[PDB]
Amino acid sequence: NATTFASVYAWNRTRISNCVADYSVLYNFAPFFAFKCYGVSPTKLNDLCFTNVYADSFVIKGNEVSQIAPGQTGNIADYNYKLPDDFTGCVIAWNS
Amino acid sequence: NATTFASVYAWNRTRISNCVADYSVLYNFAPFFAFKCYGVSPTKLNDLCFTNVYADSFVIKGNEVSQIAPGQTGNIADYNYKLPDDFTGCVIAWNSNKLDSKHSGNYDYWYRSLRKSKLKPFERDISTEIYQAGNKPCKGKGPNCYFPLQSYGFRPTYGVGHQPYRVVVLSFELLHAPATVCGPKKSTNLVKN
Amino acid sequence: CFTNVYADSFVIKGNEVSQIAPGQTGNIADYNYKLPDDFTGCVIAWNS
Amino acid sequence: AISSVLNDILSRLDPPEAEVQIDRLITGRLQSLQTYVTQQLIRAAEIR
Amino acid sequence: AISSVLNDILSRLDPPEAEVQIDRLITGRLQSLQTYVTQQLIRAAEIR
Ligand SMILES: *[C@@H]1O[C@H](CO)[C@@H](O[C@@H]2O[C@H](CO)[C@@H](O)[C@H](O)[C@H]2NC(C)=O)[C@H](O)[C@H]1NC(C)=O
Ligand SMILES: *[C@@H]1O[C@H](CO)[C@@H](O)[C@H](O)[C@H]1NC(C)=O
Ligand SMILES: *[C@@H]1O[C@H](CO)[C@@H](O)[C@H](O)[C@H]1NC(C)=O
Repeated sequence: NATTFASVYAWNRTRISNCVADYSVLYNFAPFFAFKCYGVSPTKLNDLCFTNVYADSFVIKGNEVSQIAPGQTGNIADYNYKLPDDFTGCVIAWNS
Repeated sequence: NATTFASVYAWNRTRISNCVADYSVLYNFAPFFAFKCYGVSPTKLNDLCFTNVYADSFVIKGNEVSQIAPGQTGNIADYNYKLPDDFTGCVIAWNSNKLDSKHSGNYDYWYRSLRKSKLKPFERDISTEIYQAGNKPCKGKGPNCYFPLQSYGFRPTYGVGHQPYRVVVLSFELLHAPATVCGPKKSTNLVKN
Repeated sequence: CFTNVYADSFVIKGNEVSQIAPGQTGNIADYNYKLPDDFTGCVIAWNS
Repeated sequence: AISSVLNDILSRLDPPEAEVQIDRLITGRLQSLQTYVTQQLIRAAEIR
Repeated sequence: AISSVLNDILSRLDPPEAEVQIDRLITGRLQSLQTYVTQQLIRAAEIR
């Protein structure tokens, strides 16, 4: 619910740990339109546990949404935000 | 060989029976990225007799080959194609970039990602009904509703670890009386006493 | 301390590198170089 | 083991893989034999 | 085994991997039971 979002080339990075992650609020979010998870079941997040979680927030174009995916190619992917091939996590995107 | 195999959520299945099986022909294929036989030595495959063989063909991801094994984890293993814990048969996986990849994107192959519960072993789910998250009823695309089937989006430019992999599982039931598929070994005369 | 050291050296395709292992299958293993069920030693493969 | 018949284990598995199943059968049958012999010794002492 | 609790093995490993640990527990507890019964039989002979 941050009022201001960082740029794609300067994507805001936050670390979250030592707390309980509630995904019910994330599910209840209405304007979400692009929810893709790789390596883990999205419905099993409430049960699976991890060490730490990293949140990277930015703003891109509508057609650039598909660029944010492992193994993808593009200007945003190559020179703005690159994901590992073995990425095990989720990506959420909503209109602004 | 064929020309096209269905998607994972609707894996093609055929039965082999009332014929002599010559597994040597399998060696004709070159790549053989994965050739893993559980419960039987491949070299011994020509000497036994199987009741009825079942061939299941589909196209799995580059890194999802390892999920085709008993008791495996992941969305593919327990959402689209689940092998029994007591599986007895062979698994073959070879690359298909030159045949199953489109430059604009091969979206003809789909896999299911959202479902209420994991499947039983050797169970196929072909329904494309939407998935509901929570208790709010779903009537279409929107919050808490998503299409269970997702396209692979295969592209030849992708790496080998993300290339499409043609995967075929040969599952056979061992000697339980009515053996039909038998090896190419020739019989001999019968001697008593 | 090893009684006698043997070095079998050859060149193979990269995709068949994993074929050099006891009990493995493949054209290289079946018709070129096969290791026994109780092989002891090491295998070193590097790109050339 | 996969089967209780040594012939069935040997006819369907390579040596290195069949070693495990044959060994499971060996361990089980040795345990059964040892149990039989111990019970027989106790019964023999009683009958003596 | 990884633990002496059946449920702890159950909710930590996949079925094929948990088979080995559960079988180790089964073998250990069967050995314990066989030892107890044999000792009871010997002591019962002495008491008889
Ligand atoms: C599995 O694929 C095979 C090979 O295509 C199918 O068997 C034949 O498929 C052709 C092409 O569709 C049909 O014309 C034949 O009639 C099929 N033969 C038989 C004996 O069925 C087979 O149908 C596929 N299995 C499934 C479940 O789709
Ligand atoms: C992201 O934004 C938060 C909230 O303003 C801020 O505390 C944090 O330092 C930012 N992180 C980066 C890497 O800019
Ligand atoms: C495999 O299929 C191709 C066409 O998809 C065909 O040209 C080729 O001969 C086939 N190989 C066989 C039948 O051995």
